[PDB]
Amino acid sequence: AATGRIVAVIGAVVDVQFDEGLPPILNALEVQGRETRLVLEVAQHLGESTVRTIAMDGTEGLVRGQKVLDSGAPIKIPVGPETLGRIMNVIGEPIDERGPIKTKQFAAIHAEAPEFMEMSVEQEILVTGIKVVDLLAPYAKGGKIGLFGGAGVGKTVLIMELINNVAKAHGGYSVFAGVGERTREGNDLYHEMIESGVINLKDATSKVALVYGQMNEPPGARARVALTGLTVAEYFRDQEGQDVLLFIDNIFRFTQAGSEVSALLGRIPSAVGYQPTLATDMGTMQERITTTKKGSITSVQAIYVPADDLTDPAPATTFAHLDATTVLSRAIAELGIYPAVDPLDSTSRIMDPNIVGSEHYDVARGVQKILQDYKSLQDIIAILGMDELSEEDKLTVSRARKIQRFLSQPFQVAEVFTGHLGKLVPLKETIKGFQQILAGEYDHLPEQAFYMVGPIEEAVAKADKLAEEH
Amino acid sequence: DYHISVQNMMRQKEQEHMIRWVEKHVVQSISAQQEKETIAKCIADLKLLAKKAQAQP
Amino acid sequence: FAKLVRPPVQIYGIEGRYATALYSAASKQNKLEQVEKELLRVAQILKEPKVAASIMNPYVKRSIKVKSLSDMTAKEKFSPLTSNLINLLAENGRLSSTPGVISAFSTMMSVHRGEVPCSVTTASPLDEATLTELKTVLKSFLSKGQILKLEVKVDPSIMGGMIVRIGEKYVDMSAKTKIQKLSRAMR
Amino acid sequence: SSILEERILGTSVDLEETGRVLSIGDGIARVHGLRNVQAEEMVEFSSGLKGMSLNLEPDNVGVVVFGNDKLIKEGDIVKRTGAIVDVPVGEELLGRVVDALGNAIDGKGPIGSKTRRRVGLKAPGIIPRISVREPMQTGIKAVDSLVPIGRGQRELIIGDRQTGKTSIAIDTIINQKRFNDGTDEKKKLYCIYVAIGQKRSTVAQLVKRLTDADAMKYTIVVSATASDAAPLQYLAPYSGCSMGEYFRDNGKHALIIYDDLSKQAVAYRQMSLLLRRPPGREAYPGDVFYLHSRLLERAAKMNDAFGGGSLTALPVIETQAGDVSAYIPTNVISITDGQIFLETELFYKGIRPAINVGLSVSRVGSAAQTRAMKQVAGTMKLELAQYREVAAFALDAATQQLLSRGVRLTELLKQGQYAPMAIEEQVAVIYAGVRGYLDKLEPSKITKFENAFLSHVISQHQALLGKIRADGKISEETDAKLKEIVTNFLAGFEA
Amino acid sequence: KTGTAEVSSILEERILGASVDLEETGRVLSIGDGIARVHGLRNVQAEEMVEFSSGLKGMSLNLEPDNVGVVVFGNDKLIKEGDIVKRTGAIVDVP
Amino acid sequence: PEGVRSGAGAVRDAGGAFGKKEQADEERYFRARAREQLAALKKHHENE
Ligand SMILES: Nc1ncnc2c1ncn2[C@@H]1O[C@H](COP(=O)(O)OP(=O)(O)OP(=O)(O)O)[C@@H](O)[C@H]1O
Ligand SMILES: Nc1ncnc2c1ncn2[C@@H]1O[C@H](COP(=O)(O)OP(=O)(O)O)[C@@H](O)[C@H]1O
Ligand SMILES: [Mg+2]
Ligand SMILES: [Mg+2]
Repeated sequence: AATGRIVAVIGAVVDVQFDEGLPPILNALEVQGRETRLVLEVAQHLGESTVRTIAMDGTEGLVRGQKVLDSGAPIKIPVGPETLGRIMNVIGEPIDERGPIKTKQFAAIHAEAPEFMEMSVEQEILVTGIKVVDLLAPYAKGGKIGLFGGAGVGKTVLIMELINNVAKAHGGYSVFAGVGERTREGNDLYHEMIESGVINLKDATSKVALVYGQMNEPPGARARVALTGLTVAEYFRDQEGQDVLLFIDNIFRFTQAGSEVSALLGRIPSAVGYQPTLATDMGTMQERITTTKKGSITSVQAIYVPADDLTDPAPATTFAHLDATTVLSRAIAELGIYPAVDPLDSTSRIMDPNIVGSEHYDVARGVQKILQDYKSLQDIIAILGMDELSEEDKLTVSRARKIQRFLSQPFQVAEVFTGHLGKLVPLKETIKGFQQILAGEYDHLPEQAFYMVGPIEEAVAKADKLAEEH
Repeated sequence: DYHISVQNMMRQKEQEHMIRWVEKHVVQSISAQQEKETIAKCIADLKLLAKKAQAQP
Repeated sequence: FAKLVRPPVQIYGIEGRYATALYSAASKQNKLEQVEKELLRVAQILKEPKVAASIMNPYVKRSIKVKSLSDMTAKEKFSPLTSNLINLLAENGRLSSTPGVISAFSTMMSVHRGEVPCSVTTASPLDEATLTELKTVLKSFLSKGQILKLEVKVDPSIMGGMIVRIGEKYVDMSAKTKIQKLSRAMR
Repeated sequence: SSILEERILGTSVDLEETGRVLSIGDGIARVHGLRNVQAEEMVEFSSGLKGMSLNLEPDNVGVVVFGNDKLIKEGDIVKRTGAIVDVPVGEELLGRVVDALGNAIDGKGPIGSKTRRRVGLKAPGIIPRISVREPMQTGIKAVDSLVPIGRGQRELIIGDRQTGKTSIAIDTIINQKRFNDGTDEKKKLYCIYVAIGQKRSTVAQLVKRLTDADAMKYTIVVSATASDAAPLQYLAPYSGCSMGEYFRDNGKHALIIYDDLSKQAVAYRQMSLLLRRPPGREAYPGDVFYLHSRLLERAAKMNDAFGGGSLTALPVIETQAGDVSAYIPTNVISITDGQIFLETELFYKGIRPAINVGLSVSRVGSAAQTRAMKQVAGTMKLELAQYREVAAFALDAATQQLLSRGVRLTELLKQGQYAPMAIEEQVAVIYAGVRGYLDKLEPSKITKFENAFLSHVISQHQALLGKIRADGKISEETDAKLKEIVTNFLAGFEA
Repeated sequence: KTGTAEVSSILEERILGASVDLEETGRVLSIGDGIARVHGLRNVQAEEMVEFSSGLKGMSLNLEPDNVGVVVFGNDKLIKEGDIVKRTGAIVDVP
Repeated sequence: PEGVRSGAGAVRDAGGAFGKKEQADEERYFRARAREQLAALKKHHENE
């Protein structure tokens, strides 16, 4: 119910002066006189009836003295069951050219976190079909998962295989949010989910909703799409008692986007050129992704590590918010082993003898011990040759090399790259295969038989064919 | 090719010098008395032009 | 904080701040002309070298300066809010920019009935009859407003012509056309 | 004579809005005045210069100049054109050399154009796109066989100084002649070259090299050399992308090259600091990532509802002492789809071009590649992968044979300069090596065999190549023919 | 060198003669990122807890010649320019 | 505690001459044994 005027335009930060009423912080404003829709968000009160705002789109063509209106509430977006199978914007606008989204409810993207007396204490295992994850770092229902890695190691392929394995066998719904990534991949995912039948253009039996904001957008938009993405999922968790899934691609762009406007807001930089409000801003958002007593949310998040440095302040302050971590490495990928999961740098919270049993626990600890012992023997071999080692050391090295190969596995979404069909392995075969190799029942086979296979039964069938073709 | 190139170069030089001569003689020819009479004519003309422009609100 | 009346010209700076506050004060209680006259009188009385020496010495105490100015503004004649303005300026130690403040208020009041300043430039001095004809047509362009302010300037640098400025409008009709004729060489 | 009279034979004046200059120094002008001025709008000075407004503040406007600043002085007059900055576009620019704002500097004459287009526009979204399916051929043996490139992709060339980055693009431009001199319009490609920060003599030598191979008839050169003002070097790449986008929206294909993207960021940093904005890491502005992200997103492959056009990009980056984990290179590595690495140690060991095949990648999966090439390249991948893991120690059954084949395979990939090859000849020359026909000759003499065999095959067997070109794949009869040809020529070629 | 309290709204009230305490209360000048600038409170001690209009609490850390900077114990959305701050005359203590 | 302390596997992490020299030797030594193992597999399976 108030009207203002633009008095300054610098970069992506705008200042507005009000003569009648002063809108509160975290309010939405609309500019008058443009062919498209431009929205401003309040950040600070500068005194003398002035505010400093951040734009959600391009700012070219603005003129000092242009009228601005006040909406009177934070950003509101449609929500409900009519947003399944549709693509929407940061501010809730369809971008798939199929007409308006007709719902009955709206929600505000700025809320507050649940309190202490609403948390849940439950832990159950969630099997996926991947040997490394199911052996050394199991996942849990209603938990938080992180996928650390550098550039070009395989985060996106893994997050696609997780969807293909877990999402389709799930009763409930799912949400996917894309933050600061390539548009070309967002064109691929949309047409992949149509062939599989998860998204339907004729019936009303869809199961996924999509929200997108990519790396061609100004920093204002890239720092808000995640809240829009999780506001949708909160509706399916609270207003309906159902389990939900939530996938996020490169949550790192949420933090980088906030460092490109801090200087223009008048702030002194912190270490390595970050804003002084990093941890608080990260904590405010992360606390809303939880499984309260009214519903469950299972989240998978992909995190980018700049220049393969795990001590950087952005990934450093993210380990505390998770329940299970998988770390991808470039050294393993150069040997040709995929997925390039580091076996000595992954952790989980339910790796306890009282939750997964004793056999499963002993097998994993026995694998890790021999993998650690392998490293120390590689210093001796550098100076004195391979043949001067004792026979026990040679047996240790031979077993360790075979253990290393058996952790690789062909995926189903990577048939174009490798050229093989994918495989899925249950948990009991995963335990038994490593227990047998640790025992020493396959000391009469070459290494190549354990490379890119599924269960243990296929390695001997591969070795027999290799013997036949020799 | 040789003869054609030489002739073209001569043409270019002559054009440049003629342009320079014309401009310099325009500046030289413009005299104070010419300026007075032309400025009177221009006073009439530019006053009419200002009337024309002001006729379009 | 109560809302204030906005001056039209809206200049900026410390002098701008003080002038805007004083204009908002004067719009209330309706004393614009009186305060302008009193500001002119204050400008008249502060040019004395003795009081200037008292006002331009940083060694003297602020308290002494305040009373000296309070006595002068209490015995001179008038007691409007201008006395409060002088006292506040003395307390904040902004006595150096008083000419700036009064000039800002003067130009602020001028645009209240704005005269729309204009300018005419010529190589040779035009005749006064042509001058009044030019005034007659310039008022026609002025339309809604007040008496135009004409600055006649004689710059013989141009070969000949006439240059007119009216507010932010601008029309150039002079020997600048030589550049246009020179552009033939390019194309 | 009468021509100039007609030129001067062909004058209106009207009111305009105006501000006055308050200050001027080091290419930045502060202007008091203009009220209804848009952000990023082009204004004009008295003498003839041009500028653009970026900072809109309550009491002044900050304007950057497009040229020299020794003529501007306090008290002058500024006018506003009323249009956001734009450049001429069309296909009349083919064969011309123009500056960053579309002005001829080659001495031919005026450019007759009918259309203009803004420099800052948004990339296509999600709906109007489609997958990448067609090949983009270069003529480099080590690229077309191990690092293939499709149409609509972005690929990075990165290395140190004096390694050979420019010659790859120069060879790629020349190779396209055999397609443009044809009949069908579905296999033609246009080229654009952009030079940022280089000196003029190098550009002159590059243009002379292009014009002696009959390649300027389908190329556009945009230059902003080291003597130009910083805003022109900052504006040059977008002005070329906007020219490339014209072909993309009319069902045609185009190629663009940005030479030394590292030299645009220094001009951006210089321009931003003089505007009194706070610095960041290494005094770079706070949003250098957004400078390139909005640029490299404009290359896309359109579907049939929009025409089917495409646009491809090839940026270039330079690193200090082979340090790939610096600030600027890491930003651009995470944007593109792949990269090619060049090294000095391989350059001095006789491996030219110095492509590191153990690190170069291409995230296309060979989806756009001819059927014939896959058969002989998929098998060379394994040979080199197994050669690298053993044959470096600073028996005869396995090891000696492995490096005996590997040393032969390495020598096959070397190539000369300014001479790309057609696809089928590469297929034949690789087919000779992979099958083992050259496991007896000493490695020192392989290159002479390659040259002589290529000349003989081109001259005496012109009908065989057409079969492979037309069919797109090998056949039993073709395979039968090639063995006899290879064995006979090997027997006869011993000199 | 313009001061934080050298603003038109403050000066005008001094020009217009003139019922406000300015010894136990104050008013807000600006607010952002959990920091508030307050005008008044001439008797506030260092490291003292105050109370805002909405119900939130704060703590005094900077005692500048013309204003005092306070840290907010909550969310900035509930504070706006022109609110009223009052003392409590105590320092933090716990059960 | 203040100085630089090394660990296990540091020789192969630097990627100098010694790391590649170490890698090639293991590759050769374990390339040698697979032939014997395959030959003995074929003989065993043919015999029974
Ligand atoms: N295949 C090749 N065979 C022989 N010489 C080559 C080859 N490729 C490049 N060169 C030579 O390498 C040198 C450097 O090449 P180029 O000009 O492409 O380098 P650059 O990476 O662009 O360097 P700069 O940083 O100076 O621009 C030149 O002398 C060129 O002739
Ligand atoms: N089985 C596999 N799993 C994962 N990545 C693979 C596999 N085989 C090959 N790759 C390569 O790994 C690369 C990882 O690409 P991508 O996931 O886009 O990187 P990022 O993790 O940075 O998003 C692909 O380009 C692909 O060529
Ligand atoms: Mg990715
Ligand atoms: Mg070069």
